[PDB]
Amino acid sequence: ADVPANLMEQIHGLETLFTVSSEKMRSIVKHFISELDKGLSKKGGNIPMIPGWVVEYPTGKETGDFLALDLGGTNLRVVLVKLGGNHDFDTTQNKYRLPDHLRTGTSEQLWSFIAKCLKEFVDEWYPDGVSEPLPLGFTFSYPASQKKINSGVLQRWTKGFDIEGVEGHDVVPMLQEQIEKLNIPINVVALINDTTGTLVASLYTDPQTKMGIIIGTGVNGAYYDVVSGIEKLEGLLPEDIGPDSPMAINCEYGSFDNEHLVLPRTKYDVIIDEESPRPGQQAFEKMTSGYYLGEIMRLVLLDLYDSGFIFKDQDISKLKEAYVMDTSYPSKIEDDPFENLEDTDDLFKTNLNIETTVVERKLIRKLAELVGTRAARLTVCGVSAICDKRGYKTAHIAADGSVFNRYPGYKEKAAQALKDIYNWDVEKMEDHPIQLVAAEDGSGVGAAIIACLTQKRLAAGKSVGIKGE
Repeated sequence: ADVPANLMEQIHGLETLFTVSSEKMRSIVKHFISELDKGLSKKGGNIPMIPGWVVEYPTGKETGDFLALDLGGTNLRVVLVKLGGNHDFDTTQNKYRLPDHLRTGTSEQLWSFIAKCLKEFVDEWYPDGVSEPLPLGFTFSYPASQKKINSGVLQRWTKGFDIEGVEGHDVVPMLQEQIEKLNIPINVVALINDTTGTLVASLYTDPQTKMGIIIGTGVNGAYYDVVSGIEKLEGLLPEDIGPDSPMAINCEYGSFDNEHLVLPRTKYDVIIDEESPRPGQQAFEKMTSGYYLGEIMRLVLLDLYDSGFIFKDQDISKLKEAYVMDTSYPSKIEDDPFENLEDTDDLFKTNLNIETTVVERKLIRKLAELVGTRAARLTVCGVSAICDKRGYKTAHIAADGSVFNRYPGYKEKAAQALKDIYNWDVEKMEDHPIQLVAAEDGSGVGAAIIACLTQKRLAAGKSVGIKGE
């Protein structure tokens, strides 16, 4: 199969629509820097820039036993972390099904069950008893605000959870109360977002870590800023958190560029946005999340069908369905090792009921590569904005999420993206001054380490939040 001229011209067209140059990346990074700055100076810039209330770097010399509680859709995960003091740690964990009848929810049965689980865990791993109370970090992945690290006021339940009387209430004393009633030796000392945990856990084992990044269905970034650079906290901070203090920031930068000033959206991206549940929101996420990569390809193929280029005489009644193509499509297609692209052929015939020619499959494959590479290039603009804003010339960027972990070539695409931005003369990725590395476990390990850092301050009578809180 040699690609017909009319189809080659379309592929060149797709390349012009979807490729992101070095220079464009650099202009996007520049806008991203002042949007991060703006989020730090004011409540409600499009980038939240949420203080995470971690005000020290882990040194890697911390030792001792620390717990984490990771509360999930159908599971509660309880993690014990043993910190070895040399950037090292051992871990063990249990998961507990949350019972059917109490997601539907009394606040007090929810916490009694979480407590009963922690009791079971503590009795199994400390059968002789614990000398001292174990500090616990709580990854609580539901909309919440906190004015100190040892607090989480739930804005709203999510994910089938409908428990009355939790919303508008701090969950920490609710949970702490049931722990005390069971006479379990645990204190709940921190509530975090998982990405904040991804940064701190990775930094403990890897001191070059300068950022924790999630690239999945959702996108998030966390890094350490400095207090003198967080204008929106001026007048709010107690005496022992001064201008020199570090501050962990949970970015929530998915809303970056909602104004649509800098992202190179194509007509296909504009459709995804208009058709989404929230047009004009989540702009950066829409352009980088693995969730939309298949819908992008679908709209493109449908457009080429509609203009006469491809799928002639085919049944497009499945192709016409929004979100029929999930992230597994560009993923499988990029992974297709066959010269004649047989995995691509199977996917389209079987799932979409479309028979393809080899030349169509070559176009489809080129398109998957374009969409995936674009996603990665835009993601690293977030990475480069944090680094450039903070004057980090070298960095380990601790990454997680189903896209970073599972999408074909993702790490090679990101690394080439950084290398083009900074224009390095370095042959191999492993040697890039700024590189993406596999994160440590954020929601588990990360929470327990944060619980460690927080305890250092509390034990000292030192503040971990806004004055008078």
